[PDB]
Amino acid sequence: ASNFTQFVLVDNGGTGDVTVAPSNFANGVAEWISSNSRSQAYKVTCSVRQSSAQNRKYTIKVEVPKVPVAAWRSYLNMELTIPIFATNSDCELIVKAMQGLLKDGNPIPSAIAANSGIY
Amino acid sequence: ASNFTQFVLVDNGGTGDVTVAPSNFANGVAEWISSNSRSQAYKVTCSVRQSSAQNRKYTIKVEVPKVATQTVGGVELPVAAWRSYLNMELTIPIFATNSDCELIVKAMQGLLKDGNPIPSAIAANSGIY
Amino acid sequence: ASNFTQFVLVDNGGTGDVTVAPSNFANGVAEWISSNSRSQAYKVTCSVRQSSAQNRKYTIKVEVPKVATQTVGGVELPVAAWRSYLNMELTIPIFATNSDCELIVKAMQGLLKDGNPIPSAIAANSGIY
Amino acid sequence: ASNFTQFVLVDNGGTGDVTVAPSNFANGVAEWISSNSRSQAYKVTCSVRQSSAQNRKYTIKVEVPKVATQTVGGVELPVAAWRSYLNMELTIPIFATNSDCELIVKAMQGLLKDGNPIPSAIAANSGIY
Amino acid sequence: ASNFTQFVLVDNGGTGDVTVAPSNFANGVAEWISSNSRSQAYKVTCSVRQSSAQNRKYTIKVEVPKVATQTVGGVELPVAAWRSYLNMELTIPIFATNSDCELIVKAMQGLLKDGNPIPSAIAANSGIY
Amino acid sequence: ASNFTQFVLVDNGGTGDVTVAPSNFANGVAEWISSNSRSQAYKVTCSVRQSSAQNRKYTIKVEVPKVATQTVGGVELPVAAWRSYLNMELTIPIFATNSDCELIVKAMQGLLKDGNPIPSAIAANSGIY
Amino acid sequence: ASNFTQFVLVDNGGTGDVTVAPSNFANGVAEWISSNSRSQAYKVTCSVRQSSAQNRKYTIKVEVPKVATQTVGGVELPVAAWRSYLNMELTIPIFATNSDCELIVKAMQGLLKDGNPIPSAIAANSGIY
Amino acid sequence: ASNFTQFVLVDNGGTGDVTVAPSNFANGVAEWISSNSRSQAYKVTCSVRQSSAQNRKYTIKVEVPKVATQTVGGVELPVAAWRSYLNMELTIPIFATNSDCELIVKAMQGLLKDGNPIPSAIAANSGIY
Amino acid sequence: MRAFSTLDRENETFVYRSNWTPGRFNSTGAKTKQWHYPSPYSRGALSVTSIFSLDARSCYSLFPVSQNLTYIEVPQNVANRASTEVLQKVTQGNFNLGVALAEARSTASQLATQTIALVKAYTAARRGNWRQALRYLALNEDRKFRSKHVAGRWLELQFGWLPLMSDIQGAYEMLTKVHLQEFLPMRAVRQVGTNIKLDGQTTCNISRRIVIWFYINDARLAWLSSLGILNPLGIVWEKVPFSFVVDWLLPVGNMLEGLTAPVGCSYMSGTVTDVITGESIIQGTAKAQISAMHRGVQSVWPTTGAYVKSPFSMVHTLDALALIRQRLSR
RNA sequence: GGAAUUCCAUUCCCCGUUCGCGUUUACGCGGACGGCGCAAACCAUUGCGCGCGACGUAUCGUGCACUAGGUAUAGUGUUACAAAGUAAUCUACUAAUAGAAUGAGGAUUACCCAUGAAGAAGUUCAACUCUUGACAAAUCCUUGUCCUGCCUGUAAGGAGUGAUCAAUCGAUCAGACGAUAUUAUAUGUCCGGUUUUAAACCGAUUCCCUCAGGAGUGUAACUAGCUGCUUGGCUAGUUACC
Repeated sequence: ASNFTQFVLVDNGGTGDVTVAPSNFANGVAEWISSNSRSQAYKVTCSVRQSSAQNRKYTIKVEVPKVPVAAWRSYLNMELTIPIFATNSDCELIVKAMQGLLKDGNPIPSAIAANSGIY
Repeated sequence: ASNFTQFVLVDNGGTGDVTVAPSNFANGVAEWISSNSRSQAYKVTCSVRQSSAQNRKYTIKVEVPKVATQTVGGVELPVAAWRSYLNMELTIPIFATNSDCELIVKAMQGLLKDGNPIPSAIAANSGIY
Repeated sequence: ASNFTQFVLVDNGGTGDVTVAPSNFANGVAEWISSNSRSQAYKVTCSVRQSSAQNRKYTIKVEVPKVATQTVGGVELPVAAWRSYLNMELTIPIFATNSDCELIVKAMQGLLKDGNPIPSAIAANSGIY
Repeated sequence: ASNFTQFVLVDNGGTGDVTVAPSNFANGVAEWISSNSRSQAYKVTCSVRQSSAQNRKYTIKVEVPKVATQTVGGVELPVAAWRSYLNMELTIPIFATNSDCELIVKAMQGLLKDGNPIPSAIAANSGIY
Repeated sequence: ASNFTQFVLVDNGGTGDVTVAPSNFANGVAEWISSNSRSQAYKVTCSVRQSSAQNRKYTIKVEVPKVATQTVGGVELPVAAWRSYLNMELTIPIFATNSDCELIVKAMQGLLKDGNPIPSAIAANSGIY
Repeated sequence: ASNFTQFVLVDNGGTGDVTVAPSNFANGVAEWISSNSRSQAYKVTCSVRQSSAQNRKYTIKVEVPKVATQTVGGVELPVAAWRSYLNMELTIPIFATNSDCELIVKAMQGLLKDGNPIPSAIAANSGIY
Repeated sequence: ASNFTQFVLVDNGGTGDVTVAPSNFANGVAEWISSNSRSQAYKVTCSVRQSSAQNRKYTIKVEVPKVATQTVGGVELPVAAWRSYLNMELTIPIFATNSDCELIVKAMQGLLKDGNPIPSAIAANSGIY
Repeated sequence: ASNFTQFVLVDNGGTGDVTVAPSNFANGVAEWISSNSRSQAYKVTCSVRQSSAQNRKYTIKVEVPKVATQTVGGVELPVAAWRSYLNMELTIPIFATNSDCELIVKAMQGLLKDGNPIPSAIAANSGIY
Repeated sequence: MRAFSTLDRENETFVYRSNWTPGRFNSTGAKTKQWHYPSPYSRGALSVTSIFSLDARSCYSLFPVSQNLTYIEVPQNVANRASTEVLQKVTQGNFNLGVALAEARSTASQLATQTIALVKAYTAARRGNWRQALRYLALNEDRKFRSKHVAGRWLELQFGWLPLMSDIQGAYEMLTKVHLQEFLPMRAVRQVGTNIKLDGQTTCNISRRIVIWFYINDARLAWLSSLGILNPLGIVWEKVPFSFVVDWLLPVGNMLEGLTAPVGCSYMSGTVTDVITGESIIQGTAKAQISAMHRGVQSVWPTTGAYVKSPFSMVHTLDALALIRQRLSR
């Protein structure tokens, strides 16, 4: 039973899916790399650090290039501070906020998908 | 008879095999090199030494280049050039039987047999998960 | 009648001949250039002076370039990759008759006639031996 | 394939021709001379030397005596009044091919062909008018 | 064509003739030597230079060794005990006809014909009295 | 023995010979001369001296005038442009017997025998090419 | 007529004579050398000089070597083992007539005639006893 | 042949002549002396040198003494009371023919033939009046 | 080869040649426009020095030599030591160079002299040590810069490195267009000789001189002559980013690996000479001698070929690989 | 001017003999001999003069007179008035107040913080180490100009000639070397005397105790290059300058 496993990153129909695979877990920092050339690969990390006495502070990073070298590359960098008092009924509520934030139709993923700001 | 001979390095099913040819034996370091062709050449070395009073070491180094050219402006300019290496040592005690040296070689041959995880990890640009 | 006229410099048998033309007469230096731009044309000069009290000294120069097209700053401009230079100086005494001047002109024509050892050494890039 | 041979320098159409013969090879200079004394003969010297790492320089000299009122075998003073002098220097870059050097040879032959304005001005003791 | 060929130096009537062979051509000085031993060898050198503006100075050297038998420790090596040095220098003006150069050779040949007073006196270790 | 007699210097085959004659014996120099004026005659000298503790040098000198367009008995200037010069130094060591002094004279005769490359260059105004 | 001629120095029967011959007359020294190797030859000199206001002085020198063979390093050479040196000087005043000079020569020829005590001491390695 | 011979200097009708005889040749100077003592002798010398670059110069010295008998310390010695010294110098250029030298000698004999004014002035102790 | 005379002399000793030489065996060789082929040749001298009388011609029976003085039996411990020690000098790279290679290594030591100059200066621009980047372009360190970005400071020095950009094409193009399209000969020599004693006493000295000429024949040196390089004058340096110096030296990085790798070779031909110099002793005594010679045209060259350690491997070109495989690639 | 007067006047107011010298020799120059009270008046005026602690041996510790003498002799105290005229942006709090490029770095979250590897090396192999006079003017005859009846530690202690020793009638004390050589040779190192008579001389472990303790040990040239020579095949070879 382990979650350092292979997961689908881009749900692109059922044919052109980009399924990313685990690569490295050095220094407590996870790393996923898609199965292609290294310069043309997606990259997902994850790390949890006890920042202070009452916080845990996640770190997720996603790098998406343009497709043998990459012309340019995107960079997601998101953090999540959760206190130690949050129960599992409250930790599932936080992930429901992130899934509801980026659901197809909401204004923030409809502004990223059209090179636009908030109008 | 001498073991410093020619052998095949990449087994591409008969058509396009890369054989390797003995060139040099300077300073105790043996050296092989690939056949005559229109490409960059391979290198295989092998040097044996007595490091400590109870150990013997075998050093093998293999180089694999790739060069890709495009036709831009009526010339053949080299676009991409890189090499991947191989570097292994093998410390063997001097109390090893010849039948115990047959076990070390089969330990390395069974490590890279097709289907085992370590050649499965290299051939897919993945790790062990 | 005038001798400052048009002639053919490189006679490749009717088709593709480089013919040369009068263009300049300033400073006592004649000048012939072909029907090209000033960078890719052949250049032939002529000049006569009384050097000593008893000699007349000519000076004839020929410039033979190799045409090309160079990209400078993203724009292709016609220019010559390399030029070759002829440089002769014919010293004739003032006591020479018109017939003895014809002997010098026949001597230069026989020196460069096809089949002689000197023009055959230049074309095949060999030395005289 | 030796170009250091005998050839005819001045042609008079069969009879009355002057045939020049090889004599000497001092200091990298190959010398021809016709069948006369050393002060009344046609002398040709052709030395090849490379001037830089980019250019080969040919040095050609022709000496032709004045012919009218010649005393055959006699002593004629001053020496500088009875003999004409030609001095050719040719520079060919090292990037030229064999087909490039064939056109440089054709470039000198068309300059001195009888009927062109350069050898028809030397033969009349005149300039370019 | 070349006059730098092999000739015979001492003509002992068909049997035992000393031939001399072309070896080296440094600095414009031609050199013939005999068989390649270089210590017991005959040696003939010829050089030509323009000494003055109106003269030409030929230089001919001949070294005649006297071969012998050296015995050191029972090992027999041939060695030259002593050498004889002929060293002539011929100065011809440039105004000499070729028929006058045939008169200079006949003068040197007749000077040494067997019976004349100079080769008679040398052959008897004497002088002219 | 009396070697200082009359002989024939240039052998023109019966007729036209130039028979040289004894004329002077001052300071031990045996001098032969023909029956002409001093500016136009053949002159042969011969002297013997011991140069060092080991060697003997013979000094033979021959002067041959220019014959083409000669004015017989006339006054001819300049002197150095009408006459040739020979200079020979024969360094023979004192160890050489009579038979070895015969071998040196056969070498000097074989050096100047007709057809050899050294006297064929003198009569043709050439060097060694 | 001349007395600088070939004369016999040793009357040894009719076979073993050593007939000496003139060689050089430099600086007024009449020098005779026999006809063999120079290291194994005889020598006779003579010179006449006005010594003072009323005297003439002759100077005769005679060398007689012993014929041997030097062998150094296996190479044998004809040399002289040792030499005998006669050195005699005659002073004649200028007042002596030709009848007086004959009586001086009769004093020398009677001094060395066989039977007299002085030549019988040299031919026995003796002194005056 | 040789011309350094005996001749008669003073021709007193056969009886009473003075014949003069060759005696010395050293330092390139001929010397004839008569059959007397060295003090009461006649003496004739002759020498030839290349004086300038274009001259040849002769030097002839003749001594004619008056014989006597001087009492020196009571002893009678043959001596000359006074001598007469002829000393002439003849400059002949190198451009002179042998038929031009025989014109010189006929001029020196007609100058001294009997009946001419110059030998009549010496034989009478007079000048030219 | 000690001295020997060929004038046949004859002595006579009271109580018979003293030396002997066969005919001068002259052969000629072929001649093509690139290379001049060798030729067989043989001279020697049987000679009897001291002593009943012997013939100097018949003394070939002592010595291991035929009558013509041509064939000489060399020992197999001399022939096999000479063949392997020549052929190991071929692979190990211990040989002499032709004029066409001494001019090719010199113009390939001008790439490596100047690709040290850029790469030590270009990696001084990434690191930010501009005090070291001005030494390598032969500039003055006293210059202070006007721009503050790293790529802006590099374009200010463009008069400094564009001479190095063009002088590398001065060495790159002379290789691929002129020098690598030439004939390129090499020479390797090794001499082996021992001493033998036989009983007829006789002691000889048989030695072999093997000289093998061979030239470069490789498939991947005709491949390096197929390639090109970009013209640095014809590239607008302002628009293209700062990492284009790396993309400009990619054809140079193929050369410095392509030259320094071991090279295949084919041979023209070579000569093999054999020298015997010996004596013999035959109370009747005698001393006979030989000093003989015989060249051969036989080829000592394996059909498997040799992969010669390259002459282009040099002190300079191994430093120019040590920068690109450490700084620009690692 | 005046007074008295005794009133013409005052007073007062060579010769010779003879030896030596010298070639100026029938001459020179020498030498030796010979020749207010008194007083007086002249009279109405003068002078004069318990309760605290400790021990016991009811004991210790702390808070003209007068005194003597007697023979009657001695001592001593413009607001105002009197009045047309003088005198003069966001904040908080609320009816008010104050305050304005990166980091697996942190946050009370549009805020703060900080900076501007190789190695033909080795093992204790996922961990390390090693190595790189003209003239003008007015007012006009006028100017102005030219021992003990001592005591005790009782065989001890304290307190008031001769006599040893000598032996004599004597002394006492009152060249090597298991070095070297070229080998009887250089060498290295450390006149009498007499007698010795072929020579010379004289003339953790031990220990201990009261016992769970202590002690101790690279660059530009310059030659050459010919189907010919070959006594070790050529396809290069030596010189300069850095």
